[PDB]
Amino acid sequence: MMQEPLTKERLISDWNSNVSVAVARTTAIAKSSDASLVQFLAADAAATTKSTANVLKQIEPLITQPAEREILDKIMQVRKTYIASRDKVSQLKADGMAEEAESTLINSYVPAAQGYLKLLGELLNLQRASLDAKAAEVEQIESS
Amino acid sequence: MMQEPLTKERLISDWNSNVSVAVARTTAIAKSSDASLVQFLAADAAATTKSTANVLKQIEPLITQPAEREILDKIMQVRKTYIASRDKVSQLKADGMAEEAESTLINSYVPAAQGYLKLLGELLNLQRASLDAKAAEVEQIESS
Amino acid sequence: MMQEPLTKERLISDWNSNVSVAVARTTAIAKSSDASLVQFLAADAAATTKSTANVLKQIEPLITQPAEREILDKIMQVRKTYIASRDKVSQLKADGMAEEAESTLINSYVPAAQGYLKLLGELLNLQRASLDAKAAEVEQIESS
Repeated sequence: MMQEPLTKERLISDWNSNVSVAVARTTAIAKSSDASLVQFLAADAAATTKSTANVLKQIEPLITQPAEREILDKIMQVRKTYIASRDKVSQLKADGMAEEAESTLINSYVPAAQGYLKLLGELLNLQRASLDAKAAEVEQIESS
Repeated sequence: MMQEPLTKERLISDWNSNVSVAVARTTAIAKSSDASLVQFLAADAAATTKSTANVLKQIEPLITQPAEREILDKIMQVRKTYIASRDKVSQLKADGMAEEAESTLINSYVPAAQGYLKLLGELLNLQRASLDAKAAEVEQIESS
Repeated sequence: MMQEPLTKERLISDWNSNVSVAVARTTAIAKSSDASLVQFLAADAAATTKSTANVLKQIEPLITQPAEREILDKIMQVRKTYIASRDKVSQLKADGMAEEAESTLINSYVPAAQGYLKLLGELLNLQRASLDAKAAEVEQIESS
């Protein structure tokens, strides 16, 4: 049928929403004074990264047109920065350096995540225009 | 094969279980004294609502018989009440009014969630009877 | 195609990662001094157990060769021990006996979970060797 544009929109939408939960999770890792919860949240981030990477493996072959591939390569670049700083706040907090963890959260993590979110937004909007275009086509074929 | 009654039972069962986690999550949002965790939990509820709404989009077209459609429309009505009060405790807590957040949790949220859970239970039990009926049929066809 | 060895590796990998998040979750249940969060975490474990059991239902029929079935029966045995002690720390903590909850965490839970993780590791590595073997075969057929 026409389930690939649908799947792309669904996956990218979930990706956009998960990043926004992760931003608050990272904030709790930096600011929370409950050590065993910080450990649990860091473990959960360690698993979410795997589920995300699997997702990226899934959508990679589905994004072929120029603008979407430009945005996706841009997200792949910024995501390394994002992970690097997120893991730095996590490692800093686990090592008893909370003031520097919070500092890295404000000076590096939030800007990198903000760029990440902007690129996910642009990707989502582009994919919506693409989805409506594909729909108008599939209807122009099922009709005639 | 006969995977639609199976999928309906699986999805409704997960829905019933997720609501029960959400009830404890909302309780933590009202009662916890860890602000950054409250922020993380509220963000997580914001994403779970999306995943749930997608689910409802999925099962909607699968529920066609009378009793199940009556129960499902009843759940759709009570779910607005549920979300409204859950978001109210969340907004009250984020705005520094914790006593009123806890009060809304006891006076509005728990009753609305209780109704929600009862309707999910009735839906699940009905779907189990339906699943065994469909199974007896599919076996009556694969046999003969 | 050849998506069953792929699915087995994906599911077992996720299983291995989820157990590692659960170990930190159980630790937070024993050590955290935030009662409403402990309640939320226990509810979340109650749902994760269901999602896991569904998974085991899924892979059961997919594991047929001798070594993998030996490892899987071993995991099924150790998982009862694991759940029993995890639920014991959870029930002990909910009942106001935190010192004994932490004690059960060190003396029973961590050893049982460690055995669990070792068996998941052996299963994963075996499934990777199996996946590459199946790949070499499928290529030996698509070629010729």
